[PDB]
Amino acid sequence: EAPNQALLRILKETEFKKIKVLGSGAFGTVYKGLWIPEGEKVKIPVAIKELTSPKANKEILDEAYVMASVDNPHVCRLLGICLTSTVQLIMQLMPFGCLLDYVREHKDNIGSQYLLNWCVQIAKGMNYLEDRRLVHRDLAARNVLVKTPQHVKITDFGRAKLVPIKWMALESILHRIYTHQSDVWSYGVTVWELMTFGSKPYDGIPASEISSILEKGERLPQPPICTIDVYMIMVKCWMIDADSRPKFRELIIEFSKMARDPQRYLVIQGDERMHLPSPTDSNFYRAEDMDDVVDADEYLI
Ligand SMILES: */C=C\C(=O)Nc1cccc(Nc2nc(Nc3cnn(CC)c3)nc3ccc(Cl)cc23)c1
Repeated sequence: EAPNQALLRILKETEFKKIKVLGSGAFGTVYKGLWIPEGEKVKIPVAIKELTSPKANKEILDEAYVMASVDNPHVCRLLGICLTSTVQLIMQLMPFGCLLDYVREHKDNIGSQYLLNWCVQIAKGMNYLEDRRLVHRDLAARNVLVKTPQHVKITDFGRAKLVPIKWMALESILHRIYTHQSDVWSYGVTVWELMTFGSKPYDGIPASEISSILEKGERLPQPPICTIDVYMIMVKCWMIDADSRPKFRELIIEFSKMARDPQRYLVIQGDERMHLPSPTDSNFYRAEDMDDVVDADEYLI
């Protein structure tokens, strides 16, 4: 294979400042904060994921390795780690949080243009991961984050290589096999998640019954807003024969074609008269000294 020449950047604890907590969990915690490279005259918005027990520091470093190895517009890119008593991952702050919560809170303002554009953007992200011979193994709406409403990025790699049952292929649930095509399956579930505005797939059914249900030939329903054209693509992702499933490059193509005429393929009431925040808005840039702020996407080496 060719050699992984990614640079891992070690940052000083004084070079950035946490500002608030965004969430707490098993790992530890995630802070909204600000990274000022010393002597650079830039302030960069970041998220800071911090942890201590050795056999779990190995896991955080592993995620960091993965995330330093990727560079694509639709993959959240890591900026550096900071070595203190607890390891801390510094990555580009994604201001609107996870897409799953985003569609839940904003159902009434999400148009078909936004939906299909998301579907394209993720198909691109995953196609890039496939180029980089990477398998995600945990692709879901909870693991896509929202930079702007018009820009989402894949962001959890705590399971990537070279258990979330209701998102996984059949070969994966039964034989622990994972390939790019089982990632396609989870892409299909994800799409379902979006088109149902954050619904829970197989709500109620305990994850132990999932394997046998799928075995019989049952799948998720057709979201009300879906034409058959979109639902058919979801369904092709849920074939048993993994080679019968579409390849991410084709998913990109099909959702592109659909996102040219969005209202021919998703029927939403009040569509086209809907507004979400845009970088061409007022106050769109606040979350008090934004003098010299630069989005990470534009600070390079
Ligand atoms: C989808 C599930 C979810 O909400 N996860 C969650 C909650 C809180 C914090 C994070 N991590 C995270 N957050 C941001 N920015 C953010 C904006 N609004 N919120 C609260 C909804 C969080 N940006 C990130 C960039 C990269 C990484 Cl790896 C994580 C985050 C996730």
